[PDB]
Amino acid sequence: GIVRSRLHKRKITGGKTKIHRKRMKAELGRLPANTRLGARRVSPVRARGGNFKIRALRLDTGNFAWASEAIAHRVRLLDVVYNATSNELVRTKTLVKNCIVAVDAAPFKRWYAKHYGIDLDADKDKYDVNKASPKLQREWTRRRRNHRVEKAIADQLREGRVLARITSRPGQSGRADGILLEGAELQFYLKRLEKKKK
Amino acid sequence: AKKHLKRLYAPKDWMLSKLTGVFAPRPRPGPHKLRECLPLLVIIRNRLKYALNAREGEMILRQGLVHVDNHPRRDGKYPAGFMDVVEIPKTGDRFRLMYDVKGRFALVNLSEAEAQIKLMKVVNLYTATGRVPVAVTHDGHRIRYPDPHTSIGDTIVYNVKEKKCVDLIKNRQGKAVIVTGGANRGRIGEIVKVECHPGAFNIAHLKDASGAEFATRAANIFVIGKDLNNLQVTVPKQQGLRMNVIQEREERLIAAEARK
Amino acid sequence: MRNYNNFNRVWKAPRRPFEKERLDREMKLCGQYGLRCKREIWRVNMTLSKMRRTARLLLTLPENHPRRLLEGSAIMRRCHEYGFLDEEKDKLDYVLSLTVPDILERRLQTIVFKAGLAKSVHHARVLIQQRHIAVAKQIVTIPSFIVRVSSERHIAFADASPFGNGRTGRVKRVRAKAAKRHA
Amino acid sequence: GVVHSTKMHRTIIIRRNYLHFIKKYQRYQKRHKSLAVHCSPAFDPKQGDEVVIGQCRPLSKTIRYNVLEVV
RNA sequence: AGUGUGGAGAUCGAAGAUGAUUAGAAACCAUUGUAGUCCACACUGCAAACGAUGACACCCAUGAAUUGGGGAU
RNA sequence: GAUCUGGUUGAUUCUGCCAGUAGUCAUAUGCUUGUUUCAAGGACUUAGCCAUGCAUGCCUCAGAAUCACUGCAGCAGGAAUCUGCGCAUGGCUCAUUAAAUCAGACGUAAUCUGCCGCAAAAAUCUUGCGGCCGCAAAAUUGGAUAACUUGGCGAAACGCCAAGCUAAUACAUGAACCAACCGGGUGUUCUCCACGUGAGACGCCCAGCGAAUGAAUGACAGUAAAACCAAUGCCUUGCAGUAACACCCAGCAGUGUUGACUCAAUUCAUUCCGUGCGAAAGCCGGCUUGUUCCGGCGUCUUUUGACGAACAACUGCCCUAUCAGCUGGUGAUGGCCGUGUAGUGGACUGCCAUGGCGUUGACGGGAGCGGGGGAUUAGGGUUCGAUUCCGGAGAGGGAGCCUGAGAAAUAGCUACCACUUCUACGGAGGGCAGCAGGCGCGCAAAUUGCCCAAUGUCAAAACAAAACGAUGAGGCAGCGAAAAGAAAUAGAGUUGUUUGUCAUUUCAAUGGGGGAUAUUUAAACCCAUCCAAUAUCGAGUAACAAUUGGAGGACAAGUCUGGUGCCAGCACCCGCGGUAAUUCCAGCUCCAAAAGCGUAUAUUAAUGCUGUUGCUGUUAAAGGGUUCGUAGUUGAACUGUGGGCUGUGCAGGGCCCUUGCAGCCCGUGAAAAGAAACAAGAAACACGGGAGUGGGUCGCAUGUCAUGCAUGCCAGGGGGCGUCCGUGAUUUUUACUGUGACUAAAGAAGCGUGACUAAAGCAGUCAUUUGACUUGAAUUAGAAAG
RNA sequence: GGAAGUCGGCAAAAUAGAUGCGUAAGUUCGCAAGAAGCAUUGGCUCUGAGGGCAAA
Ligand SMILES: [K+]
Ligand SMILES: [K+]
Ligand SMILES: [K+]
Ligand SMILES: [K+]
Ligand SMILES: [K+]
Ligand SMILES: [K+]
Ligand SMILES: [K+]
Ligand SMILES: [K+]
Ligand SMILES: [K+]
Ligand SMILES: [K+]
Ligand SMILES: [Mg+2]
Ligand SMILES: [Mg+2]
Ligand SMILES: [Mg+2]
Ligand SMILES: [Mg+2]
Ligand SMILES: [Mg+2]
Ligand SMILES: [Mg+2]
Ligand SMILES: [Mg+2]
Ligand SMILES: [Mg+2]
Ligand SMILES: [Mg+2]
Ligand SMILES: [Mg+2]
Ligand SMILES: [Mg+2]
Ligand SMILES: [Mg+2]
Ligand SMILES: [Mg+2]
Ligand SMILES: [Mg+2]
Ligand SMILES: [Mg+2]
Ligand SMILES: [Mg+2]
Ligand SMILES: [Mg+2]
Ligand SMILES: [Mg+2]
Ligand SMILES: [Mg+2]
Ligand SMILES: [Mg+2]
Ligand SMILES: [Mg+2]
Ligand code: NA
Ligand code: NA
Ligand code: NA
Ligand code: NA
Ligand code: NA
Ligand code: NA
Repeated sequence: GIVRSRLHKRKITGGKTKIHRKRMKAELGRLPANTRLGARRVSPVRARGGNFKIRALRLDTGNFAWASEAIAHRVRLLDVVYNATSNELVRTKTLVKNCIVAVDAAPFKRWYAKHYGIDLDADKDKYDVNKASPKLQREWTRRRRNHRVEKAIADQLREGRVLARITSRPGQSGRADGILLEGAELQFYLKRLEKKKK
Repeated sequence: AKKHLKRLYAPKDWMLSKLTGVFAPRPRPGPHKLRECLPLLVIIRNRLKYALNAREGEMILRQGLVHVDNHPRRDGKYPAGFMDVVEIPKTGDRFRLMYDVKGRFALVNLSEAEAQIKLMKVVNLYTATGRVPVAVTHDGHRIRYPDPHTSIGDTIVYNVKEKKCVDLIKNRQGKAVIVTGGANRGRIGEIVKVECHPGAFNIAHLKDASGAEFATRAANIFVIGKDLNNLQVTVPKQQGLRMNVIQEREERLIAAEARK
Repeated sequence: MRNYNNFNRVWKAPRRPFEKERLDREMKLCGQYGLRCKREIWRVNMTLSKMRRTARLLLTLPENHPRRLLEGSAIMRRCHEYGFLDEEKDKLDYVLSLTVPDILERRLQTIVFKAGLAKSVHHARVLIQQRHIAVAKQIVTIPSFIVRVSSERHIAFADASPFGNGRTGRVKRVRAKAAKRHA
Repeated sequence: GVVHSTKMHRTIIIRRNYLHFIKKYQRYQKRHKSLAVHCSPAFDPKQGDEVVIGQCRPLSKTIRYNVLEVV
């Protein structure tokens, strides 16, 4: 079937390799997952050695990490907004590694409020920051005195959806984990998204 | 996955005649490598002569009458390589597998409190789950908590009966070593220097009792004592001293003449 | 198929098939030593050629060479025990001077004839091939048996032969059986 | 080796020039072996420069070496 | 020698013609004669293109010459 | 053994081929063959085609018997059938194949890995009783489904329904407490203390292995003193002194590994949905016979190391230019983000950018499986390698695949295309480049044998006992003048006819062979042993009778005798035959090799006729018409006499010079130190987590809530070292040569060894003994690259 | 069915636009050549690429 050998490739001299053996199972390839945005659906694949690769055909939620806060939360995937390979992978809503998506910022807002006692939504089921005991209030000031948040991230949390980058391979792991875009990476991709709308 | 081993492809140290058969007992995976092991069938049939053939060797072995490292082995394809203590309690054999100056395997007879002791060369060190320091030796043992001073290349003295380490000999200059592989296999000398080549094979230069300098790759040396006199294990008859070939020939001729 | 028993050749034919001098010398040797064919002479020639080639290779090397020392000692020993070379001469250059008669003297047939167990060299071959000669209490039936100097003393008639401690041969056995038939 | 071509992006071609001994004629003959080497942006080698290369895993269909130092 | 395009065309002269000689004799020999031969420009690159002897370097006996450049009387 | 000879002339000296000559485990073919030993043996042609049979199965004390099996009287064997494991090995063939394969040398820190070695494992609310609760606890888990039975279908089919049983170590499920340590998040929770970086309980939410994503570790090692403030430890009521740490642990890791790691491991955040994780809810023994008896097994998950797999490539590897350009739409060379994979990668998608290769021969074509190795050779070489060991590839041809640790498997599957076989015409099959054996094809290659006795492999398996696992792998025999070794076909005389010959005449001996008390052998068969041990057959034309080529030369050996007459023939070549043939067809004789000897065709030597060693080019073959000229090859010198001393040499012409000895800042300068010369293998720093507790150079302090059961107990300095880090040379390699490492056997050398010798083999040997030899199994060489 | 019709393919049929690939003998080297051949093409909804002008 599909192979990953160099027999079919032309030599650097331009010559044609004369193949003198049949194809092997140790050099096979397999059809891509083409993971889409939808309700979760996966298929196991028996890889070499007896192990299993979870070929994910659709995924909707995943583990997205706030790296500067060293935390992670399981959120819903709302959209895929940018792909470096092509924009057809954005039209078809294909989830691949290093693709830019928009996720649900409510868990991150709630964790920020619970950890630092700062409510982003207030200044513009939900946690109450005035209910906290005054031992926790002393805890909040100790945490708050070292840490400052970025306005670009804070604006996205208030809006309800925050951009993120997929850091897992869905066609191999079967899951769509990621990281929130921060710093110069966020400003790089935001500029690309503004070019499309104009 | 190969199951067979031709007699021509078998190691020469097994001393299997090319006309006796086409095949040789292929060593099963285990403690020692296929090229650096002596199968239990070979030991019990071609060395001890207890079994006249493979059938009788199997009858001996499958009863658990042969103990290797204080554990009965029923397999005639068991590797049973260097430093291994093989004991037959019914005949009280109790010999250790070593190398002689010619490089061939030798059965050095032991006693009590010596058949309980086995030397192991640490070939790897790694931290296992739970932050447990584990040392892997030349025979496949994984020591769960070795000496804190253990390093790759040093040897440990293992009590096979109690399954515990009793001493550690570091691989330093001046230590007594036996050569385990190569052209100088079986020779015993003291480390005089170890040329270290990062990324490549280190070269240990050794000098034996007679003062003959010889070198070998550092992976072929095995520390056996703190000095060339204070060895921690008994060695074969020649004491790891290579003899000049001409002198050996004349001595053998003189002995043969004196016999008659 | 899958047999590893080794075998080689021991003789080689001469380059020129018809030389008068070579044919005359070979007929001299054949008549003198009672040989069935020229192939025995050619076998002796091949052994001599191998010995002389080894001696030349050793003599090329320096004296202090360990290979020269060991192999020259071995070839000296072999020549001295097999009687090809006199014990007085012990240099490596005396092997090069060996000749075909030197080895042809050491054959069991020639040794028997010289020792007197046979009246002729053609009588000796028959005596050996007929299981009558025993070297060191072992019956030897091969005429080309090269005799060592230490084994020269022990050559005698076999204990199982009629010319010894054995029973009478066919001529007498058959005559006795015929006499029993008549009686 | 010596740098032979610098026309690719982050990749150079080096030449290893050696003499091969032909036994029958007891004489040598000059031969060369071109190699595709990945050059990190930490180095700026020119054609004819002398470089040291270390073997690494396949980075492309021809690259198996990485430049370690420019002499 | 041959080719192309212009010139030139004295002489000699493949082809051709005629006269001889011969058994025959558009062979040798006579008398002619075209192309050529001469030139300009463009081709060709086929010689017993030979010293039948590749190039560069070193050493190398004798007597009489010869060409060119020096130096001395 | 480093060897030549015959043919060009009237003769001569050359060049030069032709012909001779020796080998070939090198094939065929002819003629011939007594004995024994050791052997190859349908590669060549047709990777042509194949009738038939047989080649891979496996059970112990230890997974599952109600055979309606058997014996015995429950017990023990047990058909079958589930279950587990193997069948990816071995065998075969060499078709493919030149950045391929393969060899030596390296990688995989780019990966997978059942069996096997040594390890590790504290996740899990289960069960039974009464009314979610209560109470208790050697967890007494649940559905199937074969074999079987019943009824069957089908011409058949290593074809099939349907219904009734019934198990597993099959499948599913599921175990609280016992039972630890350790962390993270919290409560508008209480108790204190101060008026919050307070402290302490208590609650409840999580804290297992493996996996995913994200942060943090995974050390340091190129500077000294005071202040002040806040907090915090102490001292006492200001900093000596002071591992760290707000009890219950006063040392329960401040310290993984490598040349290198984004690695090992640890902690924190969130996740894992079958696509993980039993104490098999397993089995068998002992005893002593145990709600804690003690073994032997078996199994899940995790882990690393053995056995492997896969991938990459440092050097090498035939002929051809009447093959010079090759690659790149639609991957060519690279880059970027992905995807795929067990992994790395233009392996692949998208997007970029123009690369990559070649006269040091690319590309194309032709012949080839690649090694170890074989033949032949003074040396250099030349040739061969289908074939035993190793590596690759394939199973009529292609392709695809499933299962599995591992297959792109073929005595697996699927489909096409060739061929095929059966049929009751509806259907159903096939794959000898396994073994034996056919049929073709050719110049060319054996038995449809016996056996697992050995050598191995698989397995559920020692052997034995009702009770013998398979195996065409392998061994054994048959066939077998491929090849190799040893060896017969007579020996001693008498007499006559120096010897010798011949005719006699003896005399013993021994085989071939015929047998055996037997021996061998799995059994046979060979061999060996013997022909009485009381008791064992046999040569005289020793008919038990040697052949194949020759006698002009090369080339050993007839002017012999008949035939024949440029005919028949012969003759490698030169030649012979036209009537007194040294050559033909015969007889006799002689020659050469010999159980062998011819012939054909290759290949090596001969052949310095391929010339690197080592060819030739005025006239024998062969300097280009001449110049320029890139590759390519080749290329002038020069950094450079070390001195002194003492002895000592047919030394020689105080001097020079031999050999040895001891000196030399060993040119000049400058004086241990400095200076000068050197010294990157140096120097200058600085690291206890640097040296097996920081290298040379019994009581008494600590402190004592400490297995503090510990620590110091020379002081100081100065040096000199080990390691490890940093920083510095306006930094030296390579070929050659000398050593050393690394590096399968078989084969080739070689040491030893009376297998009766030998080709062999790695054996054996020696006392006579319940055993020695602490038996031996030496050593080499083997391109190139590293 | 396919020139068998007919003096004879007369007449008819046939072919075809654009784009990509590909293309022989011969040759005055210009050609032959649209040689011969293969493939693609619609409608929709998208996505790229190819510019001006002003502004320190
Ligand atoms: K056979
Ligand atoms: K004229
Ligand atoms: K099964
Ligand atoms: K990549
Ligand atoms: K057919
Ligand atoms: K067959
Ligand atoms: K010549
Ligand atoms: K040039
Ligand atoms: K018509
Ligand atoms: K045309
Ligand atoms: Mg789309
Ligand atoms: Mg006319
Ligand atoms: Mg011309
Ligand atoms: Mg002539
Ligand atoms: Mg195989
Ligand atoms: Mg490869
Ligand atoms: Mg072939
Ligand atoms: Mg295959
Ligand atoms: Mg076939
Ligand atoms: Mg297949
Ligand atoms: Mg088959
Ligand atoms: Mg098939
Ligand atoms: Mg006969
Ligand atoms: Mg001939
Ligand atoms: Mg000439
Ligand atoms: Mg050998
Ligand atoms: Mg038609
Ligand atoms: Mg008509
Ligand atoms: Mg018509
Ligand atoms: Mg018309
Ligand atoms: Mg053309
Ligand atoms: Na996009
Ligand atoms: Na005339
Ligand atoms: Na006339
Ligand atoms: Na010839
Ligand atoms: Na093979
Ligand atoms: Na067209």
